[PDB]
Amino acid sequence: EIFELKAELNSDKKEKKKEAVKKVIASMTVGKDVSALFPDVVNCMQTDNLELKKLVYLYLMNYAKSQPDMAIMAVNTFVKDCEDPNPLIRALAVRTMGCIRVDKITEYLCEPLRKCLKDEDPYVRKTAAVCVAKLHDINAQLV
Amino acid sequence: MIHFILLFSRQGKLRLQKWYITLPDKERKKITREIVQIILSRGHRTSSFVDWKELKLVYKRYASLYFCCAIENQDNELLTLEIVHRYVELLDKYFGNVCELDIIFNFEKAYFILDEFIIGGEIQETSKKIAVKAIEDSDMLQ
Amino acid sequence: TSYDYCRVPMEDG
Amino acid sequence: PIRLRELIRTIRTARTQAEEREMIQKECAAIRSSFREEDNTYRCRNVAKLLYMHMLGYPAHFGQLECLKLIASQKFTDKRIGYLGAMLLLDERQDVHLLMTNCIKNDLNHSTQFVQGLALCTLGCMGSSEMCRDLAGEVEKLLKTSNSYLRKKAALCAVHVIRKVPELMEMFLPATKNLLNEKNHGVLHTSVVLLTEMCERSPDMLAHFRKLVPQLVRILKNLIMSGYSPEHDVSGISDPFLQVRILRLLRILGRNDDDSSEAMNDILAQVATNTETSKNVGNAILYETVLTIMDIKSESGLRVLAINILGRFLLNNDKNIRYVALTSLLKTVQTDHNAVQRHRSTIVDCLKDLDVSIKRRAMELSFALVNGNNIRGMMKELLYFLDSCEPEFKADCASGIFLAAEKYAPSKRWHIDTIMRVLTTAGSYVRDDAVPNLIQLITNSVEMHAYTVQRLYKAILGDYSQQPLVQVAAWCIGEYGDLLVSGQCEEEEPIQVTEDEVLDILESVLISNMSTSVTRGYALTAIMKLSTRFTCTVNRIKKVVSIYGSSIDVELQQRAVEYNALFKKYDHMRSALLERMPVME
Amino acid sequence: EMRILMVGLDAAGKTTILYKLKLGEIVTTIPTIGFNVETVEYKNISFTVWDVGGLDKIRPLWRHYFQNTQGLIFVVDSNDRERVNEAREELMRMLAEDELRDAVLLVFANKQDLPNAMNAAEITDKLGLHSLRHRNWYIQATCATSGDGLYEGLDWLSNQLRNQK
Amino acid sequence: SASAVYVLDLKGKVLICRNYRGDVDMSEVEHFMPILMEKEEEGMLSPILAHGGVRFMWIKHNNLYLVATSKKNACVSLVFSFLYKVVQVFSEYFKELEEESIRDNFVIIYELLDELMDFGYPQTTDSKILQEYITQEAPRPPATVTNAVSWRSEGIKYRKNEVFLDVIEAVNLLVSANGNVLRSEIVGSIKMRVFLSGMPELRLGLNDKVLFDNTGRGKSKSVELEDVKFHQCVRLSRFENDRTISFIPPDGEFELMSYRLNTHVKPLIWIESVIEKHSHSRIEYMVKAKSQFKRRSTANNVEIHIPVPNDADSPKFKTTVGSVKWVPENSEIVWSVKSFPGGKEYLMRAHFGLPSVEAEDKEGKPPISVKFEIPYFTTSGIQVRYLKIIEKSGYQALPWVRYITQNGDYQLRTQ
Amino acid sequence: SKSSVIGWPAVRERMRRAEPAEEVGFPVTPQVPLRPMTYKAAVDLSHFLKEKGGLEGLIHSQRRQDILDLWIYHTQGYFPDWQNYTPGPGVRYPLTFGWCYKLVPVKGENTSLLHPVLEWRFDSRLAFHHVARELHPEYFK
Ligand SMILES: Nc1nc2c(ncn2[C@@H]2O[C@H](COP(=O)(O)OP(=O)(O)OP(=O)(O)O)[C@@H](O)[C@H]2O)c(=O)[nH]1
Ligand SMILES: [Mg+2]
Repeated sequence: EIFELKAELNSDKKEKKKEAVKKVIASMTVGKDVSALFPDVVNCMQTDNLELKKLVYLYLMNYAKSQPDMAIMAVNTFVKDCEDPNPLIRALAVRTMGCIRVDKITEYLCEPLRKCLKDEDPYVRKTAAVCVAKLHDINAQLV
Repeated sequence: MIHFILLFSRQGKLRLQKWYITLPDKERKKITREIVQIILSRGHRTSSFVDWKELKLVYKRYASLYFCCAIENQDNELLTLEIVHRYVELLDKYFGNVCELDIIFNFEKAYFILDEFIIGGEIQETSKKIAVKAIEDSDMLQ
Repeated sequence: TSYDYCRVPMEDG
Repeated sequence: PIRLRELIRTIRTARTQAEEREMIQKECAAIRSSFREEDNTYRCRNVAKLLYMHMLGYPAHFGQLECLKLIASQKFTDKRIGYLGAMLLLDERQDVHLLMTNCIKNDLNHSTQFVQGLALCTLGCMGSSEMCRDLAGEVEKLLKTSNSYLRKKAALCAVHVIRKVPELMEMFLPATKNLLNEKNHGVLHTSVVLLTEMCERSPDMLAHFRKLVPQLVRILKNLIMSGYSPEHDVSGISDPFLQVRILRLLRILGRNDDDSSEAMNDILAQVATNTETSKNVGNAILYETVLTIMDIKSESGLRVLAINILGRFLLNNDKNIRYVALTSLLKTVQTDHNAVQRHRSTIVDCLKDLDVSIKRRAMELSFALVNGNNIRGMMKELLYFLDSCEPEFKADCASGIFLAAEKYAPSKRWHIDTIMRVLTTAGSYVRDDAVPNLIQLITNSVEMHAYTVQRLYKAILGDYSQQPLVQVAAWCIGEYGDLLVSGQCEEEEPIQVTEDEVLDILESVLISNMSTSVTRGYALTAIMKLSTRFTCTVNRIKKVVSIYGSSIDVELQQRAVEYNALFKKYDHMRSALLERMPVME
Repeated sequence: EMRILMVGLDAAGKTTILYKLKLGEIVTTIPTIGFNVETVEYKNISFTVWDVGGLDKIRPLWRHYFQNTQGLIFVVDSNDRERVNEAREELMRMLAEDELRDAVLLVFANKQDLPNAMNAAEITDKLGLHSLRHRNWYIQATCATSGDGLYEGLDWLSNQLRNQK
Repeated sequence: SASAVYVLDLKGKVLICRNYRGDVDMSEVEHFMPILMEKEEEGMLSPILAHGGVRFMWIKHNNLYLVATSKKNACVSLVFSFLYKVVQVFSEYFKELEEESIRDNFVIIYELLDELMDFGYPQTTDSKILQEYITQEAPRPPATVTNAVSWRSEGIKYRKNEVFLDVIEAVNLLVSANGNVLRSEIVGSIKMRVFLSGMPELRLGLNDKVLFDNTGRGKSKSVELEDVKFHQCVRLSRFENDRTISFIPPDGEFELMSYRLNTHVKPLIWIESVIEKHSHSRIEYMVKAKSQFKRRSTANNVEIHIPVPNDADSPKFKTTVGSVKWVPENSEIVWSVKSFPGGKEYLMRAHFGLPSVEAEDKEGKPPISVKFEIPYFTTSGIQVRYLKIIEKSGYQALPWVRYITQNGDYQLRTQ
Repeated sequence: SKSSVIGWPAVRERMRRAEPAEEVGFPVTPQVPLRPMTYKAAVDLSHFLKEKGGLEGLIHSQRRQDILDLWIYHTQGYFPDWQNYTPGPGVRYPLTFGWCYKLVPVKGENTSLLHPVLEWRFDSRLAFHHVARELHPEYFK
C-alpha cells in the first residue's frame, strides 16, 4: 500500500517516481500522516524535472518539524540547487531553506544564503532578502 | 414520561421529532439544536445517558442515525433505552433490514409506527407483534 | 458583446 | 403536484441550506397555491410535503386549516395524514387547534377502530386542557368498551386528560374498576400506567387501589413464572415493560403502608433472586426492584440484599450500570443511610471517572453523603475535587460545597476557612445567589470577624476580578471595619491594616471596569459606613462620595448624592443611622 | 539499471571521484552534509550513484537508503590512521546487517598521490576483507586527481552486477 | 502579515493548507468553523476570529473559506487584499473556483501558494505575468517579474492593434420610504481591453473638470470626478501634477480606473409603488415605472425586483407592458421589461392573497432593486477625448469604446 | 479518445456507485460512422487507460462494464462487445485482439441498522500473444 508506493518511490523510472510523489502530497492534501515515509521521498528529490522538485520542497517544509533529525538529508541538496544557473530553481530552494525550521539545519545554510544575497538576478535577491528574516525568525542572533 | 423523541443523523440531520411536551417552535428549534450538539459532542463510553436540565436524557446510537429521549426524573433508564430498542425492533419489524434512506423517505409511517407504539409519551402495546399487526391492517385498510 | 464600439481620436491636439 | 419522495430527493440534492430554502419556497408556494385552489386530491401529499418542511423547520402555519380539512375528510388516508400534522403543526398554544374538538368527537364515534385509534392517538398526544374537558365522557366511554385495540388507547388518553385536567380523575375512578384481569398485556400495561397516574395524583384514590395490591402481586408473579411467551420476550425475559410499571405502582403503593408492603414482600424477595442479571433487561428489572424496596417500608432482608445488589452494580464496568448504581444511592440517601457510607470510596473513585454524568452523579451524591462524621475528610477530597472539576462542575461543586457545609460544620471557624478557601478558588464560578447566604452566616457567626475580615482583606489585595469574592468583602469592610482597623485613628507602628489602602482598595473597585456595580453598590455603602466605623480618616472619603455624584450608573448616581448631603449637612446624623444591621435566619 | 553507493568516512575524496566519473573534473565540494545522487551511463549499465557523507549526525541515517539496495562501495581514508580505526568500526557496523545481503563489497583505495598511502594488500590485511563470508570483495586503487583505477573498478563491479558475456 | 493561509469548505474541512511562518499550528483550523458556528449564531460575526492568540482572517467564497491565520499585530488590509487577489488569480486560472478546482488541480495550486507569498509577504500577484512560468501544462522567471513594470511583458505582438474601452456607469440609488433620494452616487469604471503590439505607453484624456480648469475650458461639458482609484500602471505622480492619465497598459482585459462622483440630478427611472397589505387577506402592488432619462436612450432588459411577503399566494398581475414572474424562492416579483425607452411610464398592478392565519415572526422590509442597462449613455456625461498610442516601433492602433449605464446599488426603500 | 476525457471521472463515478457484487429499444446515433474497437485504437485506449488513470487495480464487474461499453458506443461510436473476457475457469483474459488488460481475481447508509469480483492487470503482450486464444482455440479458428 504505502510500500507499493515506496516500491514506486524506489523505482528507477521517472514516470513511476513522478506519480508516486504526486500521491504523497495528495495524501498530504487529504491530510494523511505521511510523515513515516519522510526520507524515502528525499531519495527522489534531486531530479532534473523542476516541476517535480516543488512537490518535495512542499513535503520537506511540511515535515521538517515532524522529522527534525531526518531533515539533515537535504542540506547538500539545497547548496547544490543554490548554484544551478536557473534563477527559478535557486530562489525555490532559498524560500524552501528559510521556511524549513530545524535548528540543526539553519547554521549550514547561511553561506548559500550569503551567496544568494549577492546574486545577479533580482528574482532570487528579493527572495533571499526575505529568507534572512526567515532565518531571523528561526535564529535571530545567528543573522 | 417521555417528553420528546429525536432522531438525528450522523450529520445531526433530524429525521424525527415528536414533542410529547408542548413548547413553542423557537424553543423547539433552540432545544433540538442544543442536544444534537450535546450528543455529537459526546464520546462512546459516556454511559448512554445525559442528565440534561432535570431530564435524564437518553441517547443510544445504533447507526449513523442518533437517538434521543427525555424521560422524567423518577423513571427507569435502561428500559427507556429498551423502549428505543423495542421501537428499533418495531422499525426492524415493519421494515426488515431497517435502514437509513427510507427513514428519510418513509418517515411518515415511522411516525405512524410510533403512533402504534408510543402515544402520550408512554407505551400502549408491550407486544412487538400486535402493534405492527395493527398498522398493517390500517395499511391493509389504505 | 452585442453592443458595438465607437472609435475615439488618437491625439486631440 | 409531485410526490413526497420526489421532493425529498430534490431536497437531498440541496447543498447550501440557503439554496435548500430556495427549494423550500419553490415547492412551498405550490403548496400554498394548491391551498388557494381548495384541492382535495393532492391535499394528502401537499400537507405531507409541508410536514417534511415543518420537520425541516420551515414556517408552515398556513396549512394548518387544511389539516383540519384532512381530519374532516372522509378518506382514511387523508385522515391518516390529517391526524398526524395535527399532532405536529398544532399544540395547545396554537390556538386554532380547537376546531378538532368536534372532528375528534365525531371520529371517536367512527365505525373503524383505526379511525378511532387515530382520534385517541392525537388527543392522547397533544389534547388541550379544554379539549380534555370537552372529550372526557367519550374517552371513558371508549374505556368502557371491550375493544382492546381501543382499551389500550383510551386508558392512556385518560391519563392525558388526568395529566392535563387534574380535577377530572374522579369520573375515571368508576371507569378503572376491575379491569385488572385483562388477558392482553398492553391494555393491562396502560391500566397500570393509569393506576400509576391515578395513585400519583390523589392520596384519596390510594385506599381503593391498595386493596388490589395482592391481585397484581399474583399477576406479577405470573409474569415471573410465565418465563417465556413468543411475544413480550426480550432476551428470555417476559414482558419487562409491564413488570417495572407494576413495581413502580408497587413503589408508590405501600410506601407508608405495611400490610400491602408485606403483601408485595414475597415477589420482591422472589425477583431480587429470580432475575437474569446478564442482559440489560434484567438489570432494568432489578434497578426498579431496588427502588421499589427502598421507598416502601419493606423487609429489612430485602434492603440488606438490595445494597448487596447495588455493590455489584457499583462494580460493573458498564457506565450505564455505573450511572444506574450512582442514581440508586442518590435515591436512597436517607433511607438505609449508612449502608451507602460503606461504598464511599467507590463514589470518590467515580469523581475520577471520565464521564460527565458519572462525575455529575458522584459529585451530587457526595454532596448527599456528607454527614457530621465525614465532614472533615471528604471536603478535603471535595475541595481538591473542586480544583479538579470541569468549569461546568466548578459552579456546581462550589455551591454544593456551601450547601453541606451549612449543614454539618463541626466548627464555625473551619466553616469560615473552607468557604474562604472556595471563594478564593471558585471566583467567577460561585453563584451570586449564595452571597447573601454567605453574608448571613458570617453575621450568624458572631465571634470571628477580626478573624474573618483580615482574611477577607488578605485575599482581596490579591485580586478584585473575582466578583462574588468582592461581593462578600465590601459588606464586611463596611460592617466590621472596626475589627479590621482597630484603635488606629492616627498613625502608629505599621500593622498590616493601614486605614488608607483599606480605603484605596474599595476605591480601586470603583474605577475598575471589572466591577459589577453592585460591587460598586456595596462599595459606596462600605464608604459611608466607614464614615462611622472608622474615626481615622473621614472626609477624604467624603471627596470620593462627592465626585461620584455625577456618575453614569443611575442608582450609583442616586447613591452618591443621597450619601453626600449627610456628608455635607447632617454629619452628626450620619452616624445616627449607621448602627449594625440585625441578624435574621 | 543497477544502483551503487558511495559511503565511508568523510574527507576521503569520494565526491571528488563522483564528479570525476560524472563530469571528468576535480570539483570544489563542501563536506557533504545531506547526500548526493546522479547516474553514470557506462558499459550500457546505468551506474546510478548514491553518496552519503561521513559526519557524526548522519551516521545513523545510512539505513534509510538500505531498503531496495543492491550495491556497496566503501571509501577508506588511509591517510588518517587515527580515523581508519573508527571507519573500520563503521564498516563492521554496516556489514553486520541482514538487509544488505546481495551487496558485493567494493573498496576504493582513494587519495593515491601521497607516499603515506598503502597498497591494495596492506589496507586489505588491516581491514580484514578475507574474513567476510558471503562478501565478494575486491580492493581498487583509485587516484582522484588523475582519474585512474576508476573505470577498472567499474569493470569488476559490472562483472559483479551481471554474470554473462 | 500571514503565517498560515488555509482554504476551507462549507463543512470546514481543509481544502488546501499552506503555512508561511510555522507560527500558527496546522490543527488550529479545526476550531475556526465551530467558532464560526459560535460567532454567527450569536451574531458576533466578523471577518477576523480569535482562538486565543491565533487571529483568523478569512473571506468567504461560494464554497470556500480562504482563512489566513496570524498571531501578531499583522497588517490587516495586507491580508484581505491578497485574499481577494488569490480568488482573482484562481478566477484567472480556474473559470470556476470550487472544490473540484482544488482537489483536481493541487499540482498547480500549491505552487501558486509557494509563489504568490513568501513568509506572509506577497511578492508576485499579477496573474497575467504569472502565467509565463507557472503553467498547469519550468523556464526562467521573466524580466517583467524582475521589472518595475510588472504588468506587461515585452514582445507582445498582434496582427491588428485594438484598444477596446468600456466606460461603464453604475448608478447607486437610495430612495427612502418618504420618496426622497438619500444617496445617489455614481461609481463609474473604465475597463480596458488592450490588444496591442510591443510596449506602448498609452496617454488618456477625458472631459475632466480640473483638466479643463487647468486648460481654461471650465465652462463647457466637464465631468467632475470626486475621486478616482486607478491601476498601478497609471503614473499617479504624473497624474497628481496635471490630471495626466499616462500609463503602460497590461495586455488584455483590465480595469484601468475607478471614478466615483455624486449627482444631484434625478434618477433615470422613478418608481412609484404602493402596498395594500390587507391583514390575513391579500396585498396589492399598483407599481408604475416612469423613465426620466433620454427618449433616444432605452433601458434594456430591466428586472424590477419588488419584495413580496413569504406566504403571499394566488398572484395576479395587471401589467401594462412587460411580464411579471413571481419568485417565491426570493419571495418577490420580477416585473421584467425588455425594451423600456426614456420618457416611458409603464404600470403594473399586482395582487396576491394572504393566509387567514398569521405567520409566527416578522419579515423586515427589503427595498426594490431593478436591473436596468442603458447603452451609449453616460449619465455623468463623461467623454473620452482621445487615446495617445505611443510605441517606439510606432503604429496606428484602433481605439474603440462603448458606453453602458447600469445600476450600482439601486435600492428604493419600500413602505 | 478526446470526448472520453469529459466522462472519465463522471461515468467512473456511476461505475463506482454501481455495486460490483420507461425505456425500450436501442437508439443509434444518426450519420455517425460505427466500427468495432480496432487494434490500434485499443492500443490507443489501453494507453489512454494507462495514462489517465483511476482504472488499474479497480474492482472490475459486469455492471461497470455495461455502464462503460454503452458510453463508448454513444460518445465514441464503437460496438459495445469489445470488453468481453474469458469465463470463470482461468484468468479472465480479453477476447479482444489489442486489449492489454487481463482480469485477475482480487454512500454507506444503505446498510441496515443491526443486521438481522475482478481487477485489471496490464499485459502489453495480450495485444500480440492472444492468451484468450490459448484459452479458446476452437472458437477463433
Ligand atoms: N592531494 C589529494 N587530495 C585529495 C585527493 N582526493 C581527495 N582529496 C582531498 O580530500 C578532500 C575531500 O574531498 P571531497 O570529495 O570534497 O569530500 P568527501 O571525501 O566527499 O567528504 P564528504 O563531502 O563529506 O562526502 C578534498 O577537499 C581534497 O582536497 C587526492 O587524490 N589527492
Ligand atoms: Mg563529499
